[PDB]
Amino acid sequence: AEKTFKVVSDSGIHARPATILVQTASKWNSEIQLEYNGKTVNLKSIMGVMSLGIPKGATIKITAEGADAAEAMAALTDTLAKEGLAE
Amino acid sequence: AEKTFKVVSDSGIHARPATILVQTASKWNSEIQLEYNGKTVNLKSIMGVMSLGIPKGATIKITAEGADAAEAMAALTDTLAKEGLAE
Repeated sequence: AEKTFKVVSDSGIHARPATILVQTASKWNSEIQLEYNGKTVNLKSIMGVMSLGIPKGATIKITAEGADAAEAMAALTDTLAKEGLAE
Repeated sequence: AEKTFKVVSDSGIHARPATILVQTASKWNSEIQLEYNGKTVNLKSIMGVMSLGIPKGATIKITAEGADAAEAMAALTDTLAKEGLAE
């Protein structure tokens, strides 16, 4: 059995609701998997669920405040581009 | 300082690249935050980053295989709708 869901929560799914989901899955003996962001995890393992990461197409906002803020932003920009992650 | 990035990696950003990012941030004394999915975390804390969760608009695919698979899918469907998470 396989079913596709669209996430509708403004908050998305964080640790608290992901914990409730994970514990619903754990009530059952079948193998339950959740597939997202190119990864398939065990729905009974919250460490699995919390390891899906940030998806392609995400907009993220980084802020740096402090004495080496310019050096910080430049390093972080360079890492995101070097590693082919974000731009 | 604030900058917005779009994530371009097919894989998105998982634990391995998020670990490299997190360690780039840690090299610096400024306060570095990452804002995503309605949450602002410390970019120096990988537990923070791995706690951003699944975003609004995500398509997730759940599979259940086993002796109580029908009971499993129905429980999981009911939880996702009850909690106003996914449909």
